[PDB]
Order: sequence, then structure tokens, then C-alpha cells
Amino acid sequence: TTSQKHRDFVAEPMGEKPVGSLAGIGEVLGKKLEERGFDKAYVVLGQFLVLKKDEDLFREWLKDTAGANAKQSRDAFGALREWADAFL
Amino acid sequence: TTSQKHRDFVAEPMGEKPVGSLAGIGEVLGKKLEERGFDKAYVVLGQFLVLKKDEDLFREWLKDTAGANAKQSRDAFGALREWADAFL
Amino acid sequence: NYADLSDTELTTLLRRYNIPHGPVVGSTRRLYEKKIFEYETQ
Repeated sequence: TTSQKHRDFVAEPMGEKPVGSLAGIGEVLGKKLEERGFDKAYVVLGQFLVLKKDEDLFREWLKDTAGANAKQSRDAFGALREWADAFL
Repeated sequence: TTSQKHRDFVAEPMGEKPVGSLAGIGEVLGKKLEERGFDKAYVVLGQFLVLKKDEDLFREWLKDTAGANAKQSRDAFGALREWADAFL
Repeated sequence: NYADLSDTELTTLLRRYNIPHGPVVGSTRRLYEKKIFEYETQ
């Protein structure tokens, strides 16, 4: 479930976790993200940080570049925001 | 004061530290990074992460963005790499 | 003029030339265009 993926992602350092571990990143989004060079969850975290953790900027970027819908971009944004609040 | 800056940088999560907290990022480099929009150390961490922790890409980007020489870029990279091995 | 290339097309050139790279995003576009230019002209 989405809640379980979010809870598991924010619970611990991400290390070398694949991009698919991020809540909101299913098979389709994960494959598009991997095609763009976002193989690991940390690469997506990098873009979130370069965008200064801005929700509107990150969500617009994920929707336009990877084909994410509003729900998926919110779930992925939320997992990264809460992970950074806990560990960064 | 590079070794002191490196030790303090890699010891804890970076939170809201400014870019000048990074080993290698002195007054000239820090001011230039902030003028380019890399206003916090986490923004530079973000860039290191979107560059897949690649030393050559990171050091080339830093030289082009802030005018870092080889030594400054080697030190900034090393501090981010050791921090990411510990906390990311 | 690499501006006409999409991020996907820029990524494809970096891969074709075996130039190590990560994602093409707003903060890396300038770097990868410079690297492509230097590799093509030198």
C-alpha cells in the first residue's frame, strides 16, 4: 500500500534503495525515471534538494518530465520531504 | 582550515548549514555559489546527488559554476561523499 | 545549437558518446551541453 511504502521510506536512511522504493513511484513512473537516469531514490532526492524542497516546483517537474499524475507526485514529494525532515 | 571544516561537516546531518560549511568552499566560492542560487549546503548536496555522486562531474560543475580550482573541488567533493556514506 | 535537443535527446547523445552522466535537469543542462561541445570540437 501507499501508506506502507511511505512509512518504510521515511523510517530509515535510503542508501542505495531503487527509485521504486519511493511512495508514488510505481512500475510506469519508475521505468520512466530510470530512463532519465534516476536509478536510485537518492537521485530523485537530489532534484528535490536542487529545487530547494519546493512542492510546486518538484511536482510540476515530476509531472512534466516523468508523466506522474497529481497523486503520484504528491506521494513522492511527501516521502522525500518527510525523509529530509528526519535525516538531512 | 580544510581538515577542521571537513571533520565538522561529515559529523552530523547538514540541515540548514550554508554552503560555506563545506570543506573547500571558502569566502570567494561560497559567495559565488550563493549568487548562482546554491544558497545552502543541501542544495550543493542535491547537485552532487543529481550528478550520481560522480567526482569528475561534480568537480567540473563546481569549477564552471564558482571558479573552484582542483584542490577546492577535491575537498568539497570529499566532504559530500563522506557525509553521504554516513547519513544518506 | 544544443537548445533544440530535449533532455531525452541530450541524454541520448551523452550515452552515445559514452560520456559519464546523470539526469539532465535545470541545474545540469549547461554542464552536459558544454561537455558535449568540448567532446565534439576536441
